[PDB]
Amino acid sequence: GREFGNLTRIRHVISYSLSPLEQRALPHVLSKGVPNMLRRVRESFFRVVPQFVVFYLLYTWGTEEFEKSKRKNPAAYENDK
Amino acid sequence: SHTDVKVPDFYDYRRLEVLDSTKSSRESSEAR
Amino acid sequence: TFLRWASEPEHDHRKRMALKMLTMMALLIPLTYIMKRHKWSVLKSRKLAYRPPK
Amino acid sequence: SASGKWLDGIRKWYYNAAGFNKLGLLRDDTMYEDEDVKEAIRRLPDNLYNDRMFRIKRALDLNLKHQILPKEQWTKYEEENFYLEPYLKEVIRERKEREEWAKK
Amino acid sequence: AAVAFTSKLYSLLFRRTSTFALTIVVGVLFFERAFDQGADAIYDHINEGKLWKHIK
Amino acid sequence: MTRFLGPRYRQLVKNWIPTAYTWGAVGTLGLAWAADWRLILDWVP
Amino acid sequence: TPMRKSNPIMKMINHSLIDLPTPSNISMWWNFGSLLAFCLILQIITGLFLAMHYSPDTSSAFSSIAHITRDVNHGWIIRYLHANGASMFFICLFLHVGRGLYYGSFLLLKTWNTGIMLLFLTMATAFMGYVLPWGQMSFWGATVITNLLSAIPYIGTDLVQWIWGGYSIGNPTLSRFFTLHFILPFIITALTMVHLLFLHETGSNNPCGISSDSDKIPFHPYYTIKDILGLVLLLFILTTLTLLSPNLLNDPDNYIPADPLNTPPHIKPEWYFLFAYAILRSVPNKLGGVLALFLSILILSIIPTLHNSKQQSMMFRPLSQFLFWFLITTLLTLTWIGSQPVSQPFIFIGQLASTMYFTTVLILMPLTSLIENNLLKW
Amino acid sequence: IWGGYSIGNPTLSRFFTLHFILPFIITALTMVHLLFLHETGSNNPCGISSDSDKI
Ligand SMILES: CCCCCCCCCCCCCCCCCC(=O)OC[C@H](COP(=O)([O-])OCC(O)COP(=O)([O-])OC[C@@H](COC(=O)CCCCCCCCCCCCCCCCC)OC(=O)CCCCCCCCCCCCCCCCC)OC(=O)CCCCCCCCCCCCCCCCC
Ligand SMILES: CCCCCCCCCCCCCCCCCC(=O)OC[C@H](COP(=O)([O-])OCC[N+](C)(C)C)OC(=O)CCCCCCCCCCCCCCCCC
Ligand SMILES: CCCCCCCC/C=C/CCCCCCCC(=O)OC[C@H](COP(=O)(O)OCCN)OC(=O)CCCCCCC/C=C/CCCCCCCC
Ligand SMILES: CCCCCCCC/C=C/CCCCCCCC(=O)OC[C@H](COP(=O)(O)OCCN)OC(=O)CCCCCCC/C=C/CCCCCCCC
Ligand code: HEM
Ligand code: HEM
Ligand SMILES: O=C1C(=C2CCC(c3ccc(Cl)cc3)CC2)C(O)=C(O)c2ccccc21
Ligand SMILES: O=C1C(O)=C([C@H]2CC[C@H](c3ccc(Cl)cc3)CC2)C(=O)c2ccccc21
Ligand SMILES: [Zn+2]
Repeated sequence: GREFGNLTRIRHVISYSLSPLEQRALPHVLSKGVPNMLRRVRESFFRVVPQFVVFYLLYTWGTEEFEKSKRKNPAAYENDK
Repeated sequence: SHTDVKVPDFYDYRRLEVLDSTKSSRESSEAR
Repeated sequence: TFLRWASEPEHDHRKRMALKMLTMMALLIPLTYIMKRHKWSVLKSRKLAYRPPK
Repeated sequence: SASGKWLDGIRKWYYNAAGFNKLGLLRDDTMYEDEDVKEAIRRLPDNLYNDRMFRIKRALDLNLKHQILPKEQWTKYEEENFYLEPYLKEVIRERKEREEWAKK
Repeated sequence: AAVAFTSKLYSLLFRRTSTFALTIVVGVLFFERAFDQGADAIYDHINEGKLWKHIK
Repeated sequence: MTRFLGPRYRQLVKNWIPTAYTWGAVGTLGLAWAADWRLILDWVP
Repeated sequence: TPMRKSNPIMKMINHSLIDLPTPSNISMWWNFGSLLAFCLILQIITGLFLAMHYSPDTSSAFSSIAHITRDVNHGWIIRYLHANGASMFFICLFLHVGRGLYYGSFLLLKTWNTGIMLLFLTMATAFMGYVLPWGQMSFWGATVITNLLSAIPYIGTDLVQWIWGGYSIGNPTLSRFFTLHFILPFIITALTMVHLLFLHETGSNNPCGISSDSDKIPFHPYYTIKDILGLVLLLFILTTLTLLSPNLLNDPDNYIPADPLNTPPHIKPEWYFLFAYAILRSVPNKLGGVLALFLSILILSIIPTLHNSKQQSMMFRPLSQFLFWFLITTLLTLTWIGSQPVSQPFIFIGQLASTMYFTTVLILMPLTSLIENNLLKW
Repeated sequence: IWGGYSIGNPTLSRFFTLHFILPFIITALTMVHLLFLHETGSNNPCGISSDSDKI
């Protein structure tokens, strides 16, 4: 079936490659890779983060409320006698 | 036709172990 | 302290053994990463061109 | 009326947010190849077919290299070409006609 | 020209697959012992006074 | 779908109704016979 | 020809993982299937060993595990490995599902359906292993899960009593749990092979959602070394969890043996289940609760049917992405609610989270897809 | 293999685990067996080629 002899039909594309032993494995990290990671974080920040911030607010609120609910109310004894 | 062919330059990627050229080719190969 | 020991005798030997095999598994990460980078450099530096007769 | 300029404004915003232009790609490049789309691609003339194939390979190479084109080379919203739409409309008409025959 | 270390290493040991394999078994024999001894030393040293080997 | 609304499909369904309720009878009686379902089998003489 | 292609067994291996054409551009999210397989293998091995020391009897189960962890040489670490491997297994499983939801790989229908089957099987297996120690939590977990079939209106109670083998949970039920827990993993293995058979007829989808037949590379050497790297990382994490912090996920209430007369005041299942538990807790009706419990997972089967977009992947679809991450946070919320007592704030929050989960899958995503289509002018 | 100085309780559980697992290995190998068979087809009583009279 699917085999490297007849996958698709292409015309007029040229490629060039070096061998691994001719070139470096980690050529430019701090001059190219770091800024690229930075933009890659920039492009997705506001699509992911705010939902989790909202989750954090909800969690803390619900915890606080549950913990208030367990403390004794002075009006339950002071009001009528 | 083809005769206009030329591989683009790869200078950024190549190892310094061949750029510091004071050693025969095949001995370099061996070191790498 | 005695109840701690009664609940978990493997304590000391466990920590002893952690030092070793964690050192090893930590060492193996960068080595295999280097091997990966070596095999993938062929594609990472590849250059294309389009030359139709036009 | 103004409503046209307003709708076109939001449409341009959505287009820049999508970001396939950063890879050098046209909108019609990004369709999923269902049955009708494959038949429309079969009908293209050679020049359009070859241009499409190279554009797509180039985007794939960039994605491999976690990179994008220079800003100067991004596809602009005001000068794009919907080269595949016409053929697709014809394919869909033909299928609709056959369906409608099949219920009589 | 320049008899360099990694080139000697390639030509003597790594060029032939059998000898590469032999090199590997020989290296592991000695690595194992050195590595064990170092680790045990460190461990013993972190908690002197608390192990029954010495309290004995 | 919206495709299968039309005359041919109505005719085609009518063609297969009887076979459908016959297979229904087969399945129902078989289930009952297999699980000794008294709710149905107590009415069999 | 090379021997690589001389013979059916060898040629199937070759078409599977030597000369298979893979996309050049797939990312780390595609490593988690191989890690799943690794985890299955680890579980089977460590289980076959444990099996030879465990006792499927209610008067010695607990003490057999004590024996394993105290007297068997390095038995404690084998126990630790089994228990932590299950956790890793589910981590990988969840991430594996999520990928496919994001990148539109559910359009491979056969692979997707066999995946749903596998999810169900793995969950059954994990639960039937969780009751074998016969601690205080194990017992009541068994009880609840086997009472679930009482909700079937006409035949339910009889089903419960036929699974118990008696008037109540007891010795005859534990051997059933153990036989089933023994046999299921191998059915999982076979179905995994079918799963991959189905996959290799089309090949892998990729992040861009467009056809990759112009840039296919062979599986070997590229993805071989890539997956080996992934495995090394998984082993580092697993070792640190096993040796440096073994009690991180552990539950004290399962170190008390079973007592049929007392349920403990605070009830909590294993973490990978909490969310279902929350869903089950949220409906004030028995039958409705169980129905929701099962629909929560069965709903994945109609995602392919509700797909309206012209594009396959969310990579180029921002509104879609926003909704995706909101859904993930709803699931986190259900997990958190599952940990808390059944008290009023958490009751109300859980009900909202459940309604929003189903709402989002069934309504909001389809409609955002239509809006998106209109914004691109098709 | 005994797990001790003699035949005893630790050996019986080993017998039982192995007896549980082997039949399924047998099943898988049976499938391989038939896979191998169907590449050639069945021999017959006469020992001569039957490709002129296959049903
Ligand atoms: C005592 C225990 C000790 C434990 C020690 C543990 C040590 C672990 C060491 C691990 C080392 C791993 C090395 C891997 C090398 C692999 C190389 C490779 O090829 O990688 C490719 C892979 C990416 O693959 P890809 O092909 O790009 O595809 C991915 C996407 O498709 C690409 O899509 P994209 O391009 O769109 O994405 C861009 C961007 C997307 O960005 C975003 O989405 C935005 C993010 C914004 C974040 C902002 C900050 C946070 C939020 C703040 C918001 C504001 C709050 C305001 C609040 C207000 C309140 C009022 O994403 C990134 O760039 C992500 C990069 C970082 C990845 C981090 C991975 C973490 C792993 C953690 C493991 C934990 C378990 C350890 C074991 C524990 C045992 C107990 O990863 C990388 O490229 C990064 C490699 C480096 C990772 C280093 C991770 C170190 C973690 C250390 C943890 C130590 C603490 C543990 C705590 C435990 C607690 C229990
Ligand atoms: C879930 C549990 C409960 C399930 C209960 C099942 C209920 C339904 C049972 C139906 C039984 C009869 C079906 C006959 C169908 C024949 C179709 C066919 O092709 O026939 C012609 C074929 C071929 O015949 P032929 O080729 O000579 O000619 C046929 C041509 N025509 C039709 C024109 C005449 O005959 C067969 O070879 C059919 C063999 C069928 C064997 C069935 C064995 C019984 C299995 C079910 C009973 C046991 C249930 C146990 C439950 C226990 C619960 C605790
Ligand atoms: C006594 C102590 C133990 C001693 C152990 C000694 C052995 C050590 C390990 C040796 C590993 C094997 C290395 C050599 C393998 C050679 C394989 C070979 O020649 O076959 C290659 C060739 C490749 O096929 P094509 O692609 O068609 O080739 C066409 C080329 N144009 O043939 C094949 O297909 C592969 C055949 C593999 C045969 C492997 C034989 C293995 C023998 C192992 C013996 C172990 C004995 C252990 C004894 C223990 C004590 C009782
Ligand atoms: C022991 C306790 C365990 C608790 C549970 C653990 C599992 C759940 C973990 C939840 C948090 C996961 C965070 C993962 C990192 C997210 C990084 C991120 O936002 O990056 C966005 C970045 C954007 O890239 P692109 O759109 O492709 O374009 C870039 C190329 N130009 O990457 C992505 O969006 C890829 C998203 C892939 C899917 C991720 C799925 C994560 C959650 C999955 C599990 C959730 C539960 C199960 C869900 C399904 C239930 C039916
Ligand atoms: C034991 C459980 C499972 C195992 C061992 C397993 C194994 C695998 C493997 C090895 C792959 C290869 C590609 C990859 O790693 O991404 C894969 C792909 C896939 N799996 Fe599974 N899987 C399991 C469960 C699931 C589940 C639960 C689902 C969905 C609900 C699923 C759906 C898919 C899909 C759709 C693909 C192909 C998607 C693509 O290539 O884009 N699988 N699986
Ligand atoms: C997908 C594969 C498997 C999963 C997810 C799984 C899961 C589990 C879990 C969660 C436990 C309880 C852990 C604990 O109590 O700390 C367990 C226990 C057990 N499992 Fe596995 N298991 C798998 C495969 C197997 C296999 C193939 C066997 C074969 C005999 C096996 C034998 C056992 C035994 C004997 C126990 C009880 C021992 C103990 O609790 O430590 N398991 N399993
Ligand atoms: O990891 C695989 C993979 C497979 C590799 C070999 C694995 C494996 C697991 C266990 C054993 Cl004993 C042997 C091989 C199973 C998964 C497979 O079939 C794919 O098609 C695929 C596609 C893209 C990315 C990764 C993969
Ligand atoms: O009350 C419960 C309870 O409700 C469950 C539940 C959790 C969800 C399970 C579940 C069933 C089916 C699926 Cl598809 C997923 C999870 C069933 C058991 C437990 O696991 C449990 C464990 C120990 C003590 C009490 C309990
Ligand atoms: Zn040890």
